[PDB]
Amino acid sequence: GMSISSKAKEILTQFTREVWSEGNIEASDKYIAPKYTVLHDPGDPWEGRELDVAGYKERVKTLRAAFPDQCFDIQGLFADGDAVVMTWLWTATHKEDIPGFPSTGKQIKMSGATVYYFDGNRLTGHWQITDRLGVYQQLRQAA
Repeated sequence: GMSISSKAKEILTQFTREVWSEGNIEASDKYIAPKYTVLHDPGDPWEGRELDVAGYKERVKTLRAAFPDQCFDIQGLFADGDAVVMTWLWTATHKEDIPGFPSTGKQIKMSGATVYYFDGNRLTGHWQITDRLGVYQQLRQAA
């Protein structure tokens, strides 16, 4: 593939904003490559899978539905070669019922790091770690 363009960081920033923070699922069409691989993403149902844009959008829909007002707050962008690593904080209201923890309305906070791989301006996959234990713990204190 092509590796990054000069605008990789700006692209991730907009993509994260539009798709992930604002839930503009269809904006994925502007950012996702024809093949997108969830290279690593602990507990992600799509981990290890190669998705097409449609499949990618379905995953966004599932993840967004869990915390519909979720917002990613990019902390750092670290570009190297065909990748840009994004570190981020995340906030969402616990307002949807999830397994064992019904909607409490409290703020859930998480942080994560995501290596995004590029083919030009398009994302080909991610390698991600998030503070799921932190969320798990916060949900325990909520209920």
